[PDB]
Amino acid sequence: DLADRFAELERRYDARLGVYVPATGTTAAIEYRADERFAFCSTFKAPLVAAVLHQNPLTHLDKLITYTSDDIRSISPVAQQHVQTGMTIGQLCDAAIRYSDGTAANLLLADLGGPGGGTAAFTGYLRSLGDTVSRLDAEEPELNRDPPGDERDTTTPHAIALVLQQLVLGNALPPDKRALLTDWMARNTTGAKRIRAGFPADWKVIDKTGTGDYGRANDIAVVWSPTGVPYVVAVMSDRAGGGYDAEPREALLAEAATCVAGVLA
Ligand SMILES: CO/N=C(\C(=O)N[C@@H]1C(=O)N2C(C(=O)O)=C(CSc3nc(=O)c(=O)[nH]n3C)CS[C@H]12)c1csc(N)n1
Repeated sequence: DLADRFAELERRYDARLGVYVPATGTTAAIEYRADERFAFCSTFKAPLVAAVLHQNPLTHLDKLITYTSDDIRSISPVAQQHVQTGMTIGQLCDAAIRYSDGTAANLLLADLGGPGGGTAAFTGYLRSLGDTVSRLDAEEPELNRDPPGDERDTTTPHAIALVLQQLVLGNALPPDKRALLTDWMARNTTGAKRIRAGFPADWKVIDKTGTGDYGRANDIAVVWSPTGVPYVVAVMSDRAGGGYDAEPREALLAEAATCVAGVLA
């Protein structure tokens, strides 16, 4: 049925596809390799912002953090323009979500403190939401480079979709803080050609992307039908058959999204 098209898309692009849509009151759950482990990549930056907000009052957003050029390890379109001025935590939240800024994600992890530069505290945050499967061990850019089969810095479409459901649709955050997280994801600038490109234009899409080596390309989203019904969609992919230098395929994540839309309609 639907698993034959996902398995078909896997064949067309030479990839491994993981899909999960948590069931609503009227629609059942969509699952394709939903419980297989995939690599977080940049998708952790969205629930990471929720950890910082959950721990501190809104006044913490105005605290300024200064850094040096030696701290810039990865793609950081915004952090590279502020080495002399510094950035406040709120701006680091903005950069980490809407621009996938890697340095801003590393600084926010250090704000969580603790061993591993904050990775153990971040894993602790996911456990508080009920996720006992996911784990973050390294920072940018090392967390995108773990070999296949290595369970470090991994999650599942099942686990990540339910985490995002609580932050956007649930009560994981108070309403004022919940408003800040959704707005940033709503004005994200990196996902134009993935889940957004698969749904019709009159469906609202907010998302956070992820990309790494071994052809890894992820997108996590909450979408709204024209009538206003919300759905959470997790799509993850890798192409380990082509090794470290595998080229990611954004078209695979658009096709899979369209398949999901034809079922939810
Ligand atoms: C939703 O994204 N769509 C985009 C897009 O990527 N736009 C960006 C976005 O959100 N932008 C923002 C900002 O962060 O506010 C800005 C702010 S840029 C900026 N403001 C400052 O105050 C400053 O000191 N320095 N800089 C550089 C404008 S473009 C961009 C787009 C590009 S072409 C097109 N048709 N759409």
